[PDB]
Amino acid sequence: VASGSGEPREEAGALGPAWDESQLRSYSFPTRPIPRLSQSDPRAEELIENEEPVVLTDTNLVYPALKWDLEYLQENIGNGDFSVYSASTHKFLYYDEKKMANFQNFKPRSNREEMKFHEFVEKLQDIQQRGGEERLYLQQTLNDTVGRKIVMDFLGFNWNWINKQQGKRGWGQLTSNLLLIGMEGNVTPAHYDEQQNFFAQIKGYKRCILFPPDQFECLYPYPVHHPCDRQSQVDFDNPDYERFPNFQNVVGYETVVGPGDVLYIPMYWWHHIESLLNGGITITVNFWYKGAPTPKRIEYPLKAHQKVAIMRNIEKMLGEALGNPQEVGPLLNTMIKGRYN
Amino acid sequence: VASGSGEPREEAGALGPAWDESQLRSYSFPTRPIPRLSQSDPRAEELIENEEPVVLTDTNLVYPALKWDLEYLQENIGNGDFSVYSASTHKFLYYDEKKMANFQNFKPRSNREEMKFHEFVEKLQDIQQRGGEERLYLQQTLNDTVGRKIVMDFLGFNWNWINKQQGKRGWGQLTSNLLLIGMEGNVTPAHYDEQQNFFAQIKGYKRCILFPPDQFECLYPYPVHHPCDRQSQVDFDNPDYERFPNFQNVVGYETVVGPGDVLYIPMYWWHHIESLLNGGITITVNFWYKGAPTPKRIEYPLKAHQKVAIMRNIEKMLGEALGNPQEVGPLLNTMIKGRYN
Amino acid sequence: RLLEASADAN
Amino acid sequence: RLLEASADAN
Ligand SMILES: O=C(O)CCC(=O)C(=O)O
Ligand SMILES: O=C(O)CCC(=O)C(=O)O
Ligand SMILES: [Fe+2]
Ligand SMILES: [Fe+2]
Repeated sequence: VASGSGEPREEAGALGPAWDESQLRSYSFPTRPIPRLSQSDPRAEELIENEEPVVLTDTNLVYPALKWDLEYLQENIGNGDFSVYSASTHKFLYYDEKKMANFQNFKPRSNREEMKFHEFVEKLQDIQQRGGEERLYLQQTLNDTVGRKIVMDFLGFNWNWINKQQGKRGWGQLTSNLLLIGMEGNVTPAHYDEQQNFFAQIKGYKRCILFPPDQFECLYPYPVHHPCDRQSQVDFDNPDYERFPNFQNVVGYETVVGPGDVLYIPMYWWHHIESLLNGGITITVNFWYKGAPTPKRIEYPLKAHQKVAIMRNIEKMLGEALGNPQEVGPLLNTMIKGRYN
Repeated sequence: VASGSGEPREEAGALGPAWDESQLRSYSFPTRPIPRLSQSDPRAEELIENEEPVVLTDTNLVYPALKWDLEYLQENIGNGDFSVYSASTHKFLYYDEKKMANFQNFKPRSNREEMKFHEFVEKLQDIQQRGGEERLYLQQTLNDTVGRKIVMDFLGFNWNWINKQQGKRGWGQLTSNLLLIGMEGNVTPAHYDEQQNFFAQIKGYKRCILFPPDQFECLYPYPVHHPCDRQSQVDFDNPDYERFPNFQNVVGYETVVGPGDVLYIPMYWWHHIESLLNGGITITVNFWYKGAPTPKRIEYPLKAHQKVAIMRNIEKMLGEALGNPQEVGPLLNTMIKGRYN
Repeated sequence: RLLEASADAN
Repeated sequence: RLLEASADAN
C-alpha cells in the first residue's frame, strides 16, 4: 500500500486526467496516499481531530478565488508590495533573515525582493519568453492593501466552515493567509510549521509529501538557531546517507491537490511541496491557526510533537544561557559523549 | 613538571620519610603537585579565592583531634549508629540509594550498614587477624550523639580561621563534617561534590588526585539520574579507552596529606582519594560549605563549573518533563544525531 | 514549561 | 536559572 497519490483523477466532462506520473519528481522513499474525503464524511472529522492529514474535496473554502489567475490578480489585487523569492534551482529553501547573524558561513540559495504585482507578472513573463532558468515564487501575507474585488472574494471564503473547525479543535487565532504563486517545477523543501494549516489550492496542481512528527530522527532539521530552523537538512534530490543515515527509513504520506482541494497539514507535520513540472503556474492560499494550548494535565508517555517542543526549548534555553548559540553543539556533545550514546 | 606529590616529606626528629612511592597505586595519567603552603602565605589565600586547590600545613584546624585513634574514639565518641561500607575490592564507589529505583540493573559493589563504634572497631580487628580481604570504610556525619570528650575536641577546632574563610569567600553555611575512617589501600574513586570542602587529615596518609572542572569531557560522569551521579565512569585501574577516549588527555593535581594538613578541595573539582597501602588506618574530618550564590550579573564566556551546572540542570529538567529518566538519553541523542555532532 | 510551543511558519 | 546549582556530596 505504498502507491503515492494513487491513480490520477479524471476531470469532469471527459477532459482527460488532470496530470500524469511524468510530472512528479523522483525520490528515494516510499509513500502511501493521504485520504481524499468529503468534509461531510465523518472519517475526515476524525482525521482532523486526531491531527492527521486529509484532503477535503468540497469545503468551498476558497470558492471565490477559483477564478483567480495572474491577469485578474494584476487587475484588482492592489498596489502593495509583494515578497518574491528568486533562485537558480527548483528548490526554494526558506531561511529566517533575523537568524542570519548567528551564521555568517550561510549563503542564501534564494534572495527575496519586493515589487508590485504587475512587476512580478512582468518579471515572470520576461523569463518565460527569454527562455530563462531563473525561478520565482511569490509568497505574501494578504493584508489591507488589497483591492475591493479581492476583498469581496475574501469575504466570500467559507468562513462558516473553517471558523467551526477552529472552534471544534480549540485552536487559537488565525494568524495569517499566505498567498503563494509559483512557477511549475518549483519546490518548497521539507519542513514543519508550528501552526495548524488548512492549505487551499486555487490554480494548478501541487504534490504534497507529508511525514509525521515521529520521523524527526529521519529528517534531521537544522539547529534551532540556524536560519533554516525547522527545514530538513537532507537534500531530497541527492540524500547523504552517511550524514543522515535514518533518512533511509523515511516514509511519507502523499497527495496531489488541485483547484478546490483543501489539505489539512497538522501542526508539526513535515511537508515537502512541489508544483508539477509543465503544470503551469500554481496558486494556493493557506490559513494558519495557532494550535490549541497545552492540556491542563500532561498524559504519559508524551506524543511525538511534544518531544519536538521540548527539544526546541532545550536548544533555545542553552543558546541564551551560554550567551552564544554557537556553543550549543559543543555543550550538547560534551553532555552525551561517553555518557548517553 | 609532572612529578606528582613530589619528594616524600621528612618527619621532624629524623624520624624518616613519612611514606614512600611504593605505597602509591599506579595510574595512566600524569599529575603535577598541589602547592603546600602556610595559611599565612598570600599565595594560599590567592588559591582559595580563585578556587584552586592548596594544601595548608599549619591551620590547626583540627588540632584537638590529632590525638584521635580507634581506642580513644571507641571510648568517647558516643553510642550513636555509624554508617559503614563494606566491599570486596579496594574501590569504594559511592551510590545514592534514593536513585536506586531509576536503575535496577545496577548492582552495588559496596553495601552500607549501621553499627556502634565498638562494633566497627571489632569487625575491623576481626578481619585484620583472620587475614581477611573484606574492606571497610566508616563514613559518618558528626552529630549530637557524640561524647563530651569528643564535643570538647570539636569545640577546640580552629573556628576562628575557618569561619573567616567562609566569610571571605561569601560561602553559604557549613552543612556537615564527615568523619572518615578507613583501611589502608582503600580507594574513593574520582567524583566531584557540589560544595566547598576543607579536607582535614588526622591520622594516616591519603594521596589526593584532583582534576579541574574543565576536564568534565575526560572523566565521563554517570548520568545525573544514575545512582553513581557525580562519580566518574572510568575505572582508573583498567581504563576503557574505546568508551572513554578523552581519559587519555586527563591530567591531575596530586598530593599526599598527613596529620595536620588541610586540603582545600574547591567545589566541582574532581577528586580521587586513597589511603596509602600498608599505611595503616586513616582518619579525616571534612568541612562541607554551600558555595557562594550565583553572581548578580553573569560574565561571558562562562566558567567550566557553570557549564557543568547547566548540563546537570538540562538532565534534571528533561527527566521530569519526559516523566521518566530512562528517556533522557534517547531524547538527547535524537536531538544531536546528524544535527550537532 | 519545556512543553510550551511557539508559532513559526515559513 | 539553568546556572543554579544544588548541593550534593558523597
Ligand atoms: O506551498 C508551498 O509551496 C509551501 C507551503 C507551506 O510551506 C505551508 O503552507 O506551510
Ligand atoms: O577521603 C575520602 O575517602 C573521600 C572524601 C571525599 O570524597 C570528600 O571529602 O569530598
Ligand atoms: Fe509550511
Ligand atoms: Fe568528595
